[PDB]
Amino acid sequence: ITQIEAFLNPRMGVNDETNTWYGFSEQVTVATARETDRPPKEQMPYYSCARIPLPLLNEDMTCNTLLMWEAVSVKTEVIGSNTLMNVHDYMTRTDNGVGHPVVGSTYHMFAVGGEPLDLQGIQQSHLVQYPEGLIVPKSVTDVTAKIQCLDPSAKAKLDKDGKYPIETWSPDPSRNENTRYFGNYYGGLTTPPVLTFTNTVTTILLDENGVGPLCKGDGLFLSCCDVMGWFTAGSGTHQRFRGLPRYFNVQLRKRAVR
Amino acid sequence: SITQIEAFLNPRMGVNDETNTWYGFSEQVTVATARETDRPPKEQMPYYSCARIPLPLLNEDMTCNTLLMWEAVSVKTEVIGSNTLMNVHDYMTRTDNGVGHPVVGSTYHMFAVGGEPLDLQGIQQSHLVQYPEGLIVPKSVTDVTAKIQCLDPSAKAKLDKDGKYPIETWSPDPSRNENTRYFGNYYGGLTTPPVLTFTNTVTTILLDENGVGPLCKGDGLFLSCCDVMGWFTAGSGTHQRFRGLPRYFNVQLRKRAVRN
Amino acid sequence: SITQIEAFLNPRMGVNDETNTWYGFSEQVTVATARETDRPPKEQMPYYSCARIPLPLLNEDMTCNTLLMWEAVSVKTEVIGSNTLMNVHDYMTRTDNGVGHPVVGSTYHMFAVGGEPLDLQGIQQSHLVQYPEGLIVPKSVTDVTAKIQCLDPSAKAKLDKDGKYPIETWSPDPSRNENTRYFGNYYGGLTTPPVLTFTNTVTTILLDENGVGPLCKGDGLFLSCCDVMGWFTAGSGTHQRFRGLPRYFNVQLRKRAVRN
Amino acid sequence: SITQIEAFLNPRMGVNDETNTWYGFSEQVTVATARETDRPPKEQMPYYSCARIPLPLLNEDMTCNTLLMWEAVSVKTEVIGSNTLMNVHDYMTRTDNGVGHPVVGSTYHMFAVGGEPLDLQGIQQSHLVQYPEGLIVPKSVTDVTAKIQCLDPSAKAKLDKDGKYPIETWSPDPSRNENTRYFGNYYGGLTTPPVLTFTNTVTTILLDENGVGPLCKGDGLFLSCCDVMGWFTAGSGTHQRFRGLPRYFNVQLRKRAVRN
Amino acid sequence: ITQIEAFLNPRMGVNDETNTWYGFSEQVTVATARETDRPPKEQMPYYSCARIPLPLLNEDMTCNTLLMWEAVSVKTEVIGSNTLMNVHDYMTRTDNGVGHPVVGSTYHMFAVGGEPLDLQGIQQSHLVQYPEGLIVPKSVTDVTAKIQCLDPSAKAKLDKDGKYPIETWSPDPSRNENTRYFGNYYGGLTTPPVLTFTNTVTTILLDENGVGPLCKGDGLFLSCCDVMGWFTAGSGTHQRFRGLPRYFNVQLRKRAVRN
Ligand SMILES: CC(=O)N[C@H]1[C@H]([C@H](O)[C@H](O)CO)O[C@@](O[C@@H]2[C@@H](O)[C@H](O)O[C@H](CO)[C@@H]2O)(C(=O)O)C[C@@H]1O
Ligand SMILES: CC(=O)N[C@H]1[C@H]([C@H](O)[C@H](O)CO)O[C@@](O[C@@H]2[C@@H](O)[C@H](O)O[C@H](CO)[C@@H]2O)(C(=O)O)C[C@@H]1O
Ligand SMILES: CC(=O)N[C@H]1[C@H]([C@H](O)[C@H](O)CO)O[C@@](O[C@@H]2[C@@H](O)[C@H](O)O[C@H](CO)[C@@H]2O)(C(=O)O)C[C@@H]1O
Ligand SMILES: CC(=O)N[C@H]1[C@H]([C@H](O)[C@H](O)CO)O[C@@](O)(C(=O)O)C[C@@H]1O
Ligand SMILES: CC(=O)N[C@H]1[C@H]([C@H](O)[C@H](O)CO)O[C@@](O)(C(=O)O)C[C@@H]1O
Repeated sequence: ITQIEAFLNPRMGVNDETNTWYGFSEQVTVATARETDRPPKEQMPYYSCARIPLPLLNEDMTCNTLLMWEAVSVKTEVIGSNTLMNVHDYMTRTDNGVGHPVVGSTYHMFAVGGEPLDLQGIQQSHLVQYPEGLIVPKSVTDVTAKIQCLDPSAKAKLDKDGKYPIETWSPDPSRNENTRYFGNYYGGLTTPPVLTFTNTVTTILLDENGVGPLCKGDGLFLSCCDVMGWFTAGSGTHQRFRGLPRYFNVQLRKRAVR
Repeated sequence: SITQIEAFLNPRMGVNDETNTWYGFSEQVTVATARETDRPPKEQMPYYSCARIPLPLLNEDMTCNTLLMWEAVSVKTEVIGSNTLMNVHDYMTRTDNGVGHPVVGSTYHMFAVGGEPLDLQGIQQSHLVQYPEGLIVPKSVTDVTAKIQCLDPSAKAKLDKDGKYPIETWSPDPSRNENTRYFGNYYGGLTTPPVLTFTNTVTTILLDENGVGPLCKGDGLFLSCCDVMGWFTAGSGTHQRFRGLPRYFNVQLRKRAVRN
Repeated sequence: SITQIEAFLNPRMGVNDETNTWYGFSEQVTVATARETDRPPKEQMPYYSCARIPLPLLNEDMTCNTLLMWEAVSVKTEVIGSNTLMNVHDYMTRTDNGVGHPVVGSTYHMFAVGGEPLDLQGIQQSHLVQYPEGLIVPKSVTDVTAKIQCLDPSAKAKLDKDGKYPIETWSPDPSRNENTRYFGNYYGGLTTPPVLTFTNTVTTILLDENGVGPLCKGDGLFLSCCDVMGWFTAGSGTHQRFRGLPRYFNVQLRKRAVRN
Repeated sequence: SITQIEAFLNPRMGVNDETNTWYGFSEQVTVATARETDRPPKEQMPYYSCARIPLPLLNEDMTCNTLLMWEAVSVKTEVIGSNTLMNVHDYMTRTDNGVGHPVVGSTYHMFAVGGEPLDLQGIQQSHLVQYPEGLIVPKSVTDVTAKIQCLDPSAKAKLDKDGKYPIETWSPDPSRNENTRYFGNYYGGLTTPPVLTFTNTVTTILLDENGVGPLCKGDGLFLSCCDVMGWFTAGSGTHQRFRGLPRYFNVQLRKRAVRN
Repeated sequence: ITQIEAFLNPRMGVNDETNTWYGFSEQVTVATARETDRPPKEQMPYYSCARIPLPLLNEDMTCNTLLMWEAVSVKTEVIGSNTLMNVHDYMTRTDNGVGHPVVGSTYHMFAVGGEPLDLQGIQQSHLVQYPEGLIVPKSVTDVTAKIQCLDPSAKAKLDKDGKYPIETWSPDPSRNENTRYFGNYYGGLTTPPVLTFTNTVTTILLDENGVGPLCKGDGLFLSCCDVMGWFTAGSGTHQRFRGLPRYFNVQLRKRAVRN
């Protein structure tokens, strides 16, 4: 059993660790028309991803029998729920009451994979104009009204950290044979966030046949996104997405393959 | 041994045409000004999705007293695109400089895997609704009285047309569907937040009490679903639209011998 | 040998007449102006549904010291018609150009399968209510005092008439019902969203801790339920109506020898 | 092997007199105008319910170094009367011509089965409350200081009087209760909807980790509970009353040999 | 099979048992600017922690084989949910209605370990100016915008009661090999609190290899925080954190180890 640890930082829009709003989005702006809907880069949450390099197993990749790393299980943890207990920051308040803590829509997902997470493109609006330096369904097909449902042409891989927006991309259930993904979504404008944390819980990654993800290229592929909802600064009614970092501890073993 | 079949079924929220700019939503919902004048346009209601997937022919010769049928053993299913509701920059209602108000309200989730069409039982919130011609509704199969507000045993149909059987008039019939497995949940309210989980690690077993999965008559696999996520509100108004999401099915099939 | 019995029980929400245009609803709920003049009309309250299903006669002679009884071993039950609550185009209250306000409020779900009528315990929110002629209420079996607001052990009855025992005055008696299995849940509030799951894949075992299911006295299967989904609000005003839904039962029975 | 004991415990919501017209409720709750003049009348607070059920004498001679004790091995418990909260026609607050506002607010549920009185730990929201004469409160057993707002280890008592130990000053003591099993849940809020499940099909095992149930000292079985459902608001005003419900217990016991 | 039991009092800001607001914070003040955000120490909740001394097991610590106390299981309980059923105190009310009970954000965590709990620094705002005598990320590292996500340098041990604020410190999932920790968080301004209590539930502390926390220096390390939400006195709209005490009953055995 080989243990691999990693923390993936949230990519909430302010993805630069020198910027004072790191781990939040920039203030979210809202379209004045369907056809003029143009969100800046910094105002949308992204999938976080990392390829962790694994020890080289085959001193010759020509042999018809090889060793590949198998992900057998994962302990994962969203850290920092405790930060949202801060209600003395410069936040909206009612009379002399506490600062209004982060609330709204929540999006939790992690994936452990032997290759990049397969993504399927889908959108709330076909008419959105995404900025430059983002991978969105437009990058791979003709975005029509079909993208508001299932357009089987809208396929991609999560290979760039902080560049694939959650709002255009779902884990593709029709692929991801070599990846396990898990997520949940809870909507609403002001819904309270919920989180549980413990170091006592292991997720088994073996499939129906006892085969974990197999790490192509001696690469272990971690993906996630942990939106806690919106923060509101005491400066106004403008809101920012707030995300938290995710810990991964993956257990691997060597598996012989043809 | 095990044959994998997969399919995506797209939502039928009333804008059922993939050329239309509001595909995957209803048209703006209108409300009756009287019980007796209640006439929903067909583009303003959500429908059951359904697809008959053709399977490989198993029997060269149908004279044979022993034949093979495809047996649905398990299904991995997945409502895709909960992530799209994290879009709050679209042209939506907002409070001051706050984010766009996301999709909220009543949720209706249902899926079925069968070896024939899903059996439906007619039931309505109002017996006085006038449905457009071209929809299959309780009127289509029996005389509609007040009885339809409860259980009218004569109001039986089969889900045999995609995007034409409205959810508001049809429930899966639990007194039939011997050769289908169905699963659903409903959460009401006007502004209830939507909830969804997704994973590719979860298999639902379709074998009945006797270890028999759905058996695919005519070498067809019958998939059906509806996935209403609630109501969208465009920043043009207070008019609301149903929002649905597509559903993946990956059904595990094996060959089952049957006496002919 | 497993014999199957299936039945639908229609809700008794107050409009218990299948010819009435508000069947499956209550009449408009009125509210007392004083604790001492609290007089609810029969049509304004939800009732327990119940039905005795006749079973095949088993014993040609009842003198015999060994007899067969039908034993209920399991049940598949389903509340039908959650899909009807996805109708928001009816003549209903609305906010601006938004959808009709769907059914919301207090929910009460219960089902029972027994070999005799459900045992009831009388209990009331107010001892001063004056119930109308035609209903079976604690006053029918005992002297009603303030004790009826807690547990009055005199307030005993059997659920032997469909749509005449108001839910508001009768609980399933946990001190009796040796020969019945009952199940239920309650969720209060004025505007709480209703919740429902449905499937044809879930069986409830009726065998007690001794391996014995309900034994059908007089070759009768006793089915009981109530399925209050909340209150409907017509677009004519702020007046509200209870809304209930029908329940399906599929009971698996076997013959069980008994000593007499 | 098994002896069955059954009992109902009525709620002690502050109107603890079965001849009072508000039995099963509190009197109208009053609120302090200062921390230092906070004086709740006894009828305005809910209490623990308790009862000792006598059990057959097993030991004719108490000098014997081997004796039998009754061991509680399991319990079926039920909160009765959630159905009564479906009454929305009583003289209750209402919005326009809507139904009466049903019971909502904070819920506190607890039950305990023990071979002696339940051990209580004193703890308070305010150390400055002045409790009326005739109640057992932390003041009865120790010096009440600000320590009582957290854990004051000197604030120890035994639930030995029905309707006299206010729930707001007393927790089940997890440092004692070796010879008791207790279970509870709390759900706060001013207007939270109440939730209840009921069934006669569920048994809770009372055996500890070493397979030992409560052992009935003095051949008594000690039942305790509290079942606050929230607040009732009469149509007379905005004054509220605690509303509680009775709890049924059915305890299974066996004889166990012990060493004196 | 040895039994340890302890009550840990909450450290909600009024950490002083002589103070009339023991078990609550002082009234919470809110920053008027990101850069002047200075929380007085009495207005934040802290981790509670204690070290329970255990019997000495080894005469000679030089030996290559020794006995350590092993934590196999714990019964834990938050006490005092019943106190929140008091709606007659001097509290906000609507008309002649009951006092508004404690509502808002809840934070529950407990930990049982063979050494102090490992903490990872993380903040909602890198710009907060923490008062004197608290241990906060800046106490151990260079605080920058990195502290708003995961800064690997922000590492500490929960070694002082009522001095590590919950809003700066998460249990570190990358350490705590010799600790089990459990927690849950539920946000919102007015969310109803929820609590279950029973004496019938045991949590197993053995890891995947069947080993519990092993008590270094014959000390058992208990950590917790139990914030129930905010109280609002009838004097105004000013709020106080409200916390509750936590009971621990830890079962220990002797385990032989290779030194
Ligand atoms: C549950 C109850 O007591 N209902 C009353 C009802 C309501 O109080 C009222 O409709 C408000 O919702 O009042 C009823 O009519 C009454 C007459 O019988 C009486 O002569 O005059 C009363 C005037 O206060 C009152 O209108 C009704 O609507 O049916 C009687 C019913 O029992
Ligand atoms: C919990 C508490 O202290 N209750 C008080 C109560 C309330 O403060 C009041 O009803 C508002 O809800 O006040 C009581 O009556 C008091 C008199 O005894 C006193 O002489 O004058 C007071 C006026 O400032 C007040 O009316 C009451 O209603 O019973 C006493 C109770 O302890
Ligand atoms: C968390 C924080 O920054 N708290 C401030 C506090 C609050 O901003 C204020 O009470 C609103 O809730 O302000 C404190 O006092 C301040 C003075 O130090 C200053 O001279 O003037 C300030 C306003 O301009 C304010 O009065 C306080 O109330 O304790 C200080 C605290 O850090
Ligand atoms: C999603 C979207 O279309 N955003 C646009 C916003 C908003 O319309 C307004 O800020 C109202 O929130 O306007 C801009 O001028 C801006 O501030 O950058 C352009 C930006 O593209
Ligand atoms: C469900 C229903 O009856 N809708 C009817 C609507 C609504 O009453 C109004 O638009 C108010 O919402 O009125 C129409 O003229 C319309 O707009 O198409 C006819 C339609 O039959």
